[PDB]
Amino acid sequence: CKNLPYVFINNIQERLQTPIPVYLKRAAALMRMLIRIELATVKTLNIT
Amino acid sequence: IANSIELITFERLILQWHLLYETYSSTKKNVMYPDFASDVEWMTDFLENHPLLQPPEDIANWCIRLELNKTTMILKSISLESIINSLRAKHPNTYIMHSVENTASGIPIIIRIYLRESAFRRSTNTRMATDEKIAVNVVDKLLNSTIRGIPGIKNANVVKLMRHRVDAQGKLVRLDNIYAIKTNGTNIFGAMLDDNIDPYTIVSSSIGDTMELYGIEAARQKIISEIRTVMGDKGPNHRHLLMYADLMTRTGQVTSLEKAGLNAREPSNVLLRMALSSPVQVLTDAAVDS
Amino acid sequence: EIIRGEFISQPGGAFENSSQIIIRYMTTGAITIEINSTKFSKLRIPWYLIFRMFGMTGDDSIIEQVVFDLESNSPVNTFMIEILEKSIHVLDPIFQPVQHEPNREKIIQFLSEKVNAVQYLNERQLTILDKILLPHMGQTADTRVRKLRFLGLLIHKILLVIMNVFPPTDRDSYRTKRVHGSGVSLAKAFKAIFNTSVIAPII
Amino acid sequence: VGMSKQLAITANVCTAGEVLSLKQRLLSDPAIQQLADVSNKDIVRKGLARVFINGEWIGCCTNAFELAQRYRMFRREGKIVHPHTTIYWDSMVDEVEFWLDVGRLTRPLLIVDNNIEKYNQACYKAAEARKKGDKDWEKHKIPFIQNTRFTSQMAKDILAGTLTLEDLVAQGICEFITPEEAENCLVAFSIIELRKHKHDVTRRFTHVDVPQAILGLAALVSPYAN
Amino acid sequence: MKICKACSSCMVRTYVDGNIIFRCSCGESVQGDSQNLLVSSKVYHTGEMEDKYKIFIKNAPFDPTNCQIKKDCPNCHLDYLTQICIGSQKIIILVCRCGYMSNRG
Amino acid sequence: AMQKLFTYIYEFIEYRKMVLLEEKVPYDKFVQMVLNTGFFRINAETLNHGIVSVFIFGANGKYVHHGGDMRTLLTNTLNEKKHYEELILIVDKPVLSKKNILDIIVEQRAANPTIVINIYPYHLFCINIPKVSAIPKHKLITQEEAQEFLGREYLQPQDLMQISASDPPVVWLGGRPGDFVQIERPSETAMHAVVIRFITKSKI
Amino acid sequence: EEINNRLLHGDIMPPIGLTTHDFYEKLQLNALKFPDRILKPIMNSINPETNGLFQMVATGAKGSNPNMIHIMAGIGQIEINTQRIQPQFSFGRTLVYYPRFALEAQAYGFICNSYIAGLTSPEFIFGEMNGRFDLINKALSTSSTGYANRKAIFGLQSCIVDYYRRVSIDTRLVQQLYGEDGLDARQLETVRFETIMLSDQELEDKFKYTGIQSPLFEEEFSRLKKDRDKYRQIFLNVENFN
Ligand SMILES: [Zn+2]
Ligand SMILES: [Zn+2]
Repeated sequence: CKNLPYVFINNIQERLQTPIPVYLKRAAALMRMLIRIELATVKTLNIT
Repeated sequence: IANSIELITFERLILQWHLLYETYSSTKKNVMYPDFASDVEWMTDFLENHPLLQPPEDIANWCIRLELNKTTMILKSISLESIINSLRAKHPNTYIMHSVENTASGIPIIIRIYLRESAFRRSTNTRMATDEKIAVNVVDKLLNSTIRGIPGIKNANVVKLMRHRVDAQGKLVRLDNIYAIKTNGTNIFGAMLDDNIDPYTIVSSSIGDTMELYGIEAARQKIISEIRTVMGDKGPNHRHLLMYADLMTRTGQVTSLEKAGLNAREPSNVLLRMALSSPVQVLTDAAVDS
Repeated sequence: EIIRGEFISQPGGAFENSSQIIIRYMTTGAITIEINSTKFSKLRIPWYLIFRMFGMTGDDSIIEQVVFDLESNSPVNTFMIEILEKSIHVLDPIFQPVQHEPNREKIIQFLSEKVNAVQYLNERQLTILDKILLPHMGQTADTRVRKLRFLGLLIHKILLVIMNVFPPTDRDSYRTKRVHGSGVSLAKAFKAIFNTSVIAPII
Repeated sequence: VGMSKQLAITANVCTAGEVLSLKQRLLSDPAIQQLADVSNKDIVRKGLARVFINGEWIGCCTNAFELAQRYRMFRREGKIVHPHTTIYWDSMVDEVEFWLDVGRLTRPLLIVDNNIEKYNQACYKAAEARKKGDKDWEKHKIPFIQNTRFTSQMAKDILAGTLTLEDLVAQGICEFITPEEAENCLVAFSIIELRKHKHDVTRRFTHVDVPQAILGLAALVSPYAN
Repeated sequence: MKICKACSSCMVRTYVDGNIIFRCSCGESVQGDSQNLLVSSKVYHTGEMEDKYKIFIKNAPFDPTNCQIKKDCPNCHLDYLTQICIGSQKIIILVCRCGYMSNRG
Repeated sequence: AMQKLFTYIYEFIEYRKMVLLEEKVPYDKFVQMVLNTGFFRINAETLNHGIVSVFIFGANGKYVHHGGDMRTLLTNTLNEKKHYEELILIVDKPVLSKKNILDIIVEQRAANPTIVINIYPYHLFCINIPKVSAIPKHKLITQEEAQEFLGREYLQPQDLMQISASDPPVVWLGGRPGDFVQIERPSETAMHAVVIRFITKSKI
Repeated sequence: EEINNRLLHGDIMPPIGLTTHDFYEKLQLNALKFPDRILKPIMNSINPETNGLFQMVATGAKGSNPNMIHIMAGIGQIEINTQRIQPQFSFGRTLVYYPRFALEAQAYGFICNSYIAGLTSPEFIFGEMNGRFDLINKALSTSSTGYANRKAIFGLQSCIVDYYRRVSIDTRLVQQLYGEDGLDARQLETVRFETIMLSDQELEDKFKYTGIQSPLFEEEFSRLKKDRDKYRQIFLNVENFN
């Protein structure tokens, strides 16, 4: 979830962990929330 | 609240108005039109009941006689006192005779406004317009005067609204009992100034009014909402509406999707504007402009 | 404009020429009649001039012709007069010098320019007008009173439409339509070419 | 675009009539006063009705409806008025028009005639008996009747070719109605409706039509179109 | 309005401060009486059914295209009385060829 | 209009983080001042110790209708020894249309380039504009943050979306031309959204 | 006919804002409407298992319920612009086949027949009026759409995505991110968020994992709560300006 905004940047910046723009963070916010909902510890209790 | 909000112009209450070109005063016993000669009974009475108010003697020899519709006054729940107070406050230029007091059905409510020299003397400013014609401007102004209600709102109908709201339990619950007023015109400023309305939630279908009152971002959201409404049930994805609004609000002011709008967004793009329309004019302006 | 009352008059059969007598009502309160023919083609002549040209001097009678009465107290009759009275005092931009000339001759003269030598000019323009105005009534020039009465009928109908007594004429309705065969269509182009082929050797 | 419009099966454009003869008859006959005799004040005071022929206001008459009915009867007779003349009476304004123009669509129609004059006369007699002590007023009342003069025998003759439309119009069975004169007509949409209201005095029909008449050949080709 | 006896023509309505006066292009100006004080009168009424349909009502019983009802004429005692629903107010005025006009004058 | 302006004009001062240098007066006294004098004046001090003066002009006032009266008022006020920072002139919307008053405004600004002189209609302050539902959350960012944002994006200030300095939210924020405002929009496609706009010249 | 009698006696009292004529027309229009029980006789006669027309309609392959009702039961009231056939033949008449002031519903566009039964002449005329109206509206709609289509195309032409995924017109930004999400319109599918409508207690019961007594799970649940509250606040606000 933290690195999700990097999909708008290459994987190079993700490896270097450079600062992410606030607008890109906002763009990724909705999918971050959906991932949190659908991958909650209760939901993915049997996943390896 | 909806009844209060609706604009009630003076003309809505009149039954018939007349222009008589007469002067009222105890001196010279000026004759009156024979049909309204019967007014003498309450003409002098009004002075007796309201001695503090007397003819300023600035009469311009132009007068208005207005009968009022009792049924409309009862329906709208407006009393003659409010009507005369509004008329006098908004028209200091003339002298108002309350005339007939509220009566049982059978005695018509009548009003006699006498025009003072103040308004007529101003005619010389623009043109030597005859005092007869400036008089009809005055009668129209009186007719259009707002007795009550927010200006620019023709109608106002209570409407049942559906809105969510987080309850004390923390649950989002849809409420269908909410009532609200849906007007027929647009005046965000008037609604803001008028209590009994939540000023922070006023919603208008006007893009220009929204831009003027709130700003460019509010105008952008209004454009999105209005285009979505026009689209109907089979509307496109939202991102296309976002494209439309963002382009039309790029420069900080709402711009059109037309020759004027293009010239404001891409002025230097001579060729694109030539393709749209008016190739020769665009080419001429581009050449002279270099 | 407010409305337009159009009346194409054709005498006899369809092969005779037609006169499109328009009767407009300006937003300012003026009533103008446009002959829209060879002469006075673009002249918006106020109605009261047209009335006096033909020989209608008295203004009261001029109002009467439109209202067919001058004493009845019908609300329709009354309101008509105020509309018509204001028409007299419109102060039109053109015809203003001739607007209030009691002399019949002077009224006719002013138009001749805008198109006893004066008698010839009058004898020319007035006969021309008789030929051009409401031909279906006649062209002998002795039926001028009848033409004026019918003009008043038209003014009355248009004004009644103004007051909302009646609805405007329905365009799509076939009660006011006619279907013309080949002969009518051929006669149209024939007039242009046949005259054109006849004028060409005249020179 | 389909701006084209097709004529109906029975629709037939009309030829210019002889207006001069009809105008002569109208002005010469009584009940019509020339414009010279009447005055613009006179018509309003006396409620006179103006008479138009081909759009020309020839004169005026006391009663518009009476004159229009008389001239329609003359047309049915064929004595004075050509069968193709349009006799239109306006009731919203007292006017009696007479159009003999060229280009008027015309369709034949069967004339529906009734016995209202007898119905009314018996109606008066029955009411009088009510004031009296007869108590048999009902015996005077008679049922209303409206029925066309078309007969099954005549229909067979048409198919055999013996009887033609001109002969139908020659007799009072049929007459042509233009869209102008249509405004003065109440038409039963089919013989079924005319029979259904045979004795109904509430709805009296002026003509009866064949429902197929509202379609052209191109549309009539399709079977069971309705 | 006013027509000067010298020549039939509209008298322009130009008031003098002391009292009303009328004038024409030919002169002969004549003062205005008490009745001429009123210059502009407007009445707020819906429709003109007084005479907007007056002629129509007169001819209605003689127009075959008009609807009819089975009520009785008080004067003629006919079994049928012509009906018309005139005006946006939906006023139902039964009429007979005799002149009897129910629901109205 | 006047009653709403009186209650909310002080909230505008509070939003700008200024501090009033005079004691508040009751509404009746406040209005009374408007009729007799034609204008009511509020003076507040900013964080940098600048002085902002607010002039509320009632309708049917001499200043609104005559340019000379405005000229003497502005000139005398500017000649004062206060370290002025801005001069806010609130008027009726019809006043803005009048050309003479605006000509008085423009000439005064030229005489004092360092000072900022703005004229606004009533409706800008007849409501708490930040708390309107349809107005997103505007915010001013330091020139350093905007410079970093532009550098990371290879952008120039002329390339950003433009927002007028007369925009009610910007007016309440107090941003001047050449500054950057960050807007947090509510978006349907994506829950959140953030944009940066370049403040341009105020209209009029 | 009961409404007609009410009008005859003058018992029609229009509400405020509607004239007697408009109120009467609306009342008659509401009166002339199929009871929705008209479907019962249709379904009784047809066999759903072997009726081709019914199967085509019910599977959605072609047709609709009003189609079957018109074919079998009856066409009903013709409505143009949500109103009956306004009198246009003459002053009071709607067609040459009816009196000037007719009260019967048949005169204002009510068809008691069915397509299978065979319409009469006036019913046929009314149906064709309706059809011509529909065709005219379609043609005018397309004609009006084309012009605005070209104007919009030229207005929005120069908006092209760039290497930052922004939308710009020659380096001048129009959007900080295409659609504010940077996604293709054809790569989206509707999904439901469960936490949005849940109550506080329901959300805690459903999502708060309690297997391990560690602060990390409390933090995760708090994050879920924050996201729920943000979604509510933002989209509740969208209601307040819509
Ligand atoms: Zn004179
Ligand atoms: Zn009778």
